Amino acid sequence: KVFGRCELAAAMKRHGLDNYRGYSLGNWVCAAKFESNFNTQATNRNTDGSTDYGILQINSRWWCNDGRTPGSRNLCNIPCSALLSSDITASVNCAKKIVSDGNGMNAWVAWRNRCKGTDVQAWIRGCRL
Ligand SMILES: CC(=O)N[C@@H]1[C@@H](O)[C@H](O[C@@H]2O[C@H](CO)[C@@H](O)[C@H](O)[C@H]2NC(C)=O)[C@@H](CO)O[C@H]1O
Repeated sequence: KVFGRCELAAAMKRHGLDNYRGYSLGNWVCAAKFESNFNTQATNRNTDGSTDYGILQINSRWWCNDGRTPGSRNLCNIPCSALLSSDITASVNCAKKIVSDGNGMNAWVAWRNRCKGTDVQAWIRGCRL
């Protein structure tokens, strides 16, 4: 799918990410443009061999079951193909769980560099919320 700026991320507040679990709603929208550039089907493999899945860019090494990751935990317990589709209705349980780990975005790579220390209200600015 192809989402516009104000139309891909108005659903995070619908999923309870608004100020969810120590991270405020404003710190969220910026990174998604930095992981898959507002596109749900952009997936990539990694030189760790663990293939990533979705605009979330999650890999089967630690987080899910793609059948090609042995010694993989899949503590998330769902098909990695379970998030690339148009509907993402449940897709947020692991984004949420991936934070209770006590690390937060410590797993997210781009935000820590591209969105960390940035002007975030600018990313969520002008839209209605
Ligand atoms: C923009 C983009 O797709 N970035 C990729 C990152 O998502 C990804 O980062 C992390 O890789 C680590 C393993 O090498 C894991 O901690 C983790 O699964 C993954 N991001 C998470 C889950 O937060 C790397 C590695 O595939 O590729 C970047 O390009």
